[PDB]
Amino acid sequence: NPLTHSTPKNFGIGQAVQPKRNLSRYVKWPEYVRVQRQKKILSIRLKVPPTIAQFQYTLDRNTAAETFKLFNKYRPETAAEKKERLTKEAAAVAEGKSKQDASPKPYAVKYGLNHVVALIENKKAKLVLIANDVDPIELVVFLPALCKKMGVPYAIVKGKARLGTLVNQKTSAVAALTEVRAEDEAALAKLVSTIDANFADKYDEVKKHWGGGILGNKAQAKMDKRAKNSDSA
Amino acid sequence: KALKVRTSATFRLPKTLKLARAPKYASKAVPHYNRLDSYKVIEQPITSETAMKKVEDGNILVFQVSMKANKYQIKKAVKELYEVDVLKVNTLVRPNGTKKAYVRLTADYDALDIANRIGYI
Amino acid sequence: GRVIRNQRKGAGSIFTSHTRLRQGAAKLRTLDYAERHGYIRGIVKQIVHDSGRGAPLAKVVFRDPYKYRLREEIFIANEGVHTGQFIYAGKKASLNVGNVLPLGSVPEGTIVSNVEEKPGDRGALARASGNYVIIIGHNPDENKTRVRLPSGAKKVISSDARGVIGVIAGGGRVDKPLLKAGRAFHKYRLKRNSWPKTRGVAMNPVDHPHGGGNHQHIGKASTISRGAVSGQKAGLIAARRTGLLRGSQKT
Amino acid sequence: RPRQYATVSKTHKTVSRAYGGSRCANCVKERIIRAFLIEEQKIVKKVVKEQTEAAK
Amino acid sequence: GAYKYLEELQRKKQSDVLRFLQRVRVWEYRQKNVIHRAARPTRPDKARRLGYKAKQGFVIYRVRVRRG
RNA sequence: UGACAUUGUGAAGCUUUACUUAUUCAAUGAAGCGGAGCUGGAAUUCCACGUUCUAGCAUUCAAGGUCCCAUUCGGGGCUGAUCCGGGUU
RNA sequence: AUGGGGAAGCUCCGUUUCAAAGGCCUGAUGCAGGCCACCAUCGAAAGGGAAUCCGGUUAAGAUUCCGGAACCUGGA
Repeated sequence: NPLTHSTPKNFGIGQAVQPKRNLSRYVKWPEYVRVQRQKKILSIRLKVPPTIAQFQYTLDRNTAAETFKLFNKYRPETAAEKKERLTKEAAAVAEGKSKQDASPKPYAVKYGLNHVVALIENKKAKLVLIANDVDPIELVVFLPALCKKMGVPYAIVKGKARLGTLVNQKTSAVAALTEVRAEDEAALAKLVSTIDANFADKYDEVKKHWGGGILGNKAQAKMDKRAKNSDSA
Repeated sequence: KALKVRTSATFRLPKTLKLARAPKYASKAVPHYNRLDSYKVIEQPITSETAMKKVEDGNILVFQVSMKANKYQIKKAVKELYEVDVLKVNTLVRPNGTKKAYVRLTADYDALDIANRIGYI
Repeated sequence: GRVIRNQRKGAGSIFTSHTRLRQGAAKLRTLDYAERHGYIRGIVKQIVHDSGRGAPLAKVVFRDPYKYRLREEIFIANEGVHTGQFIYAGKKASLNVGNVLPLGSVPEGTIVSNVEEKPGDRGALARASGNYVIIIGHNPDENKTRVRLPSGAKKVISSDARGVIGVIAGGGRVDKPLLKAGRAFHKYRLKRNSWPKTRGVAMNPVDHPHGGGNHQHIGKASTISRGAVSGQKAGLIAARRTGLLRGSQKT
Repeated sequence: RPRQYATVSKTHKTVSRAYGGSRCANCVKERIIRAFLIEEQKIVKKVVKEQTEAAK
Repeated sequence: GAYKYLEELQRKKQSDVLRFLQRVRVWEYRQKNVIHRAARPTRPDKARRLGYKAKQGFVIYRVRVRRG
């Protein structure tokens, strides 16, 4: 106390050297990072047509949790469990002399774009979930309209990583349930009448609605300031 | 959760882990034997009249040396082939294209002695 | 016909400038935050001669706002700038000779020099010896100012473009007649090899449009069109009028 | 010559004073005088500004 | 499968959705290098038609050349 | 020089004006942009929001303040240096 | 050259720029850890440049060898 002094440094324009502040906003990010951010910016600035803007609508943090909880019980067999099933079947074919009905009928979420599309077309799909962030969005742009025309409930779900962890993969565009058990029939029934409520019911009104046109902050502030002082003119 | 604080606007490549090679096979089957051992560096002496004068008076041996050898190699090679310490080595390139090395031994060895020990008087 | 001299001068080779002895590029400070909001103070360490340039350069030491270093900037000296003088560059600097101010922060009739053509670069207009720009007027509505250039031309530029107060110094340099050809030789020895010039009318007809003939005469009109291709632009290019003025022709 | 300064003792390359082998004695005196005088002027200007601030 | 849908939809180059997708992807391709590794084909259906198979050892590069 | 393509989005009446994302120009080691908020002055509005006799000095994640663990002889957070948007301008 | 960008192409522009471009001090390949942001390289036997002189010596060597006497650099 008697020796240590308070010397508040003057950090003005011409005073002492400016301290090391946070320059995270001005970082010259790499080319790939700049391409990422400017692609998102451009894609949200340009007027996204309705058939793409309808993917901005996803399940809420509750319906998504409920749906993934339902599908977790129907995650397909892993490699080790299929191998164990093959040991059981190898025992059964030699001993019991039977192949079908030697194991209980499988009940798992169907996945794969080329499989779920055929299921939807044949109307065997009880419920379908679509990843909202596939890189060639053309893979699933037609899926909601196909679902609506085939009379099958679809949900533009959040994240293909969740679908991948569902189907024991890294990524999976679409995950479909086609044969659910009587125990979970009530759960699926409650899932629908809500999923189609926020997705399928509103399809005919999201088909007429474009999106995008969300200016940046520095232009939105300018537009607000121009709307003011001119509304009262 | 907030993003990392950055005190410099210049983004730099992070220093990742660098591995060391563990090849599945050796680069070559067998390591090469010593390419410039003593018997390759010290080729033969020179016994011209001037070289004889140098060995008799200056306590200097004169050796023909391969062009790929340097003063350290010549010193070590002489020390190995003929057990005498050398005081200095002076190398030149003869106009016929071969190294000529004047190896001056220490004061306590006789060039005229070890020359006739080698075989040339 | 052969590629004429003026045609040959664009490819470089021997027609590049002789930039060995130049002290450096004469430029102002970068439009930093400090300079564009308030002002920063530098000290005129030394005024030096720049080879191939009539106006003396001034070297001003500026403290670095974001680092210890001493950013030494090679200004163009203004008549009045001296060693040991403090140069205040920025928007909040007071209006004295040698200070750099944005053109929106100076009153009308002000004499400036080394004027920025557009806010952000480092000086474009009125940098030759004895030359200056007059602040004709302002326009805060569009953030512009109108100025009068050395060539008598009126220009409008963003009010945040900077410009040093005063005149470029070294004025009247062209008053003294170079007596000897050697004076011009040494003048252009540091300038781009543009001397001595052989008259095209003395050239052979292959080497120049004016060449040839049993008398040294041009032969056709020397007022060459603006749209004439390269190699025909020898003489008076896009000449609206010719001959001696014989009139007031403004001041 | 520039390299020979490496081979000689520190005594031959400096003068026993602040800015020993870099600035002249008179320049050192002038900059000491400047430092003291205009630091005191800074203090005086701060005092004047502080007393004028209350003149509201 | 979805490939019939993809190969029929891609034939509508002038549709609004494809126009928007093209206007975004052309900007990306201009931003990236003249020749650069493309991780996955933009048109997987067309890649399959031309001979691509999403397995190891099949490489897709993206290239831009000057028109005219 | 004209048309077609990149080339998109709006208004007001062939015309004018408007928008940033395409594209174009320039600079910096992408350092302080935009919006908001304090603080005083003028007067809800606007303004500034640490530096001008002098050829000195200005660096150690900053001293102070405050809160933790260890206090070790040390380490750490906040403030000092207002908040929000990551559009470098 | 590289990053880049042109060019059918041999190659061209470009030399720090539309780049995620590294080596220095350590105490021990992280590192205690820190440091720095400069920018491949080539380019002079007359430019800059670490330090050697005398006497003697050969058929022909020499500020190089011999005798003597010094200095510089690097490192223990």
